[PDB]
Amino acid sequence: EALRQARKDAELTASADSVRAYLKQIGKVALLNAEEEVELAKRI
Amino acid sequence: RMGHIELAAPVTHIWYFKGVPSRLGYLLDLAPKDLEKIIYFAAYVITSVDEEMRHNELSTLEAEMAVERKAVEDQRDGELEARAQKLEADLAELEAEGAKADARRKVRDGGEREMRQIRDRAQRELDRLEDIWSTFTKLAPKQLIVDE
Amino acid sequence: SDLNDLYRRVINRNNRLKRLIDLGAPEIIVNNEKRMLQESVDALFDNGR
Amino acid sequence: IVERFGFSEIMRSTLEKDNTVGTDEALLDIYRKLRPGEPPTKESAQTLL
Repeated sequence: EALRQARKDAELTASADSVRAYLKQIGKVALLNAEEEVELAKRI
Repeated sequence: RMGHIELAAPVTHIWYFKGVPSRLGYLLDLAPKDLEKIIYFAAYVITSVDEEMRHNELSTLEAEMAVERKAVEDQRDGELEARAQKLEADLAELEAEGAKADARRKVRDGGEREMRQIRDRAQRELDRLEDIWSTFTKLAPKQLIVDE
Repeated sequence: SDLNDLYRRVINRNNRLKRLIDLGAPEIIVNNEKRMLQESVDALFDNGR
Repeated sequence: IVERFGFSEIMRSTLEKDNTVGTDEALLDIYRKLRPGEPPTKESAQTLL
């Protein structure tokens, strides 16, 4: 509950440091596995 | 003799942004934090809004949002009915077989807590739709949007 | 001259932005490149501000 | 806390006006203040300090 509000408040922060901001934005998307890779490549 | 680099994308002169008072902010009436967020790609900003089409479609998209709210409420009540069925199964199991006096209430409270979480998810959906509708209804130029 | 370094950084990041836009890149990478270019021009005009 | 830092009125005043109830509440607040921008947890709240 309070932890949830804390996490949300955190997500709305700049962190100034541009490396820090990019390192934050790259973690949004999860990784994949082999079958996901092959289906994705087939789509491409 | 001087040269010049043709920037692939525009940039803002730092002297008119960071130098307090932020002259860009005073001109545009954007708070220095908001200007720093927009300029350094930390928050979007609205630059144009068709007030006419906003006004006229404030009923059609209202109808669409009513349809979507009805659909989310229908899945909500279906989840509640599934809870009711599972709770009937749980109470049948508890009071039909020989179990502890509290174990039956333990599982029943567990199920009602699962439904409390389901209703919390329903509130999450209600927020996700209604906050967005409210954001549109007051959408005007020079408004900052965090949480992309 | 200590200014050829800042100009070199600006030109590198501008050319890289041009190439990233030309190839077609996800908005994450191109926006990061744009932020870097803005920072490079800022550093060129005033370091440490 | 009142057993050790109890003799002074300043300490009792701090405990009363602190409003933080619980060890985990204090750890959560401390983590939220020390390293903001990352998702608060329990592991990175304790091992942090």
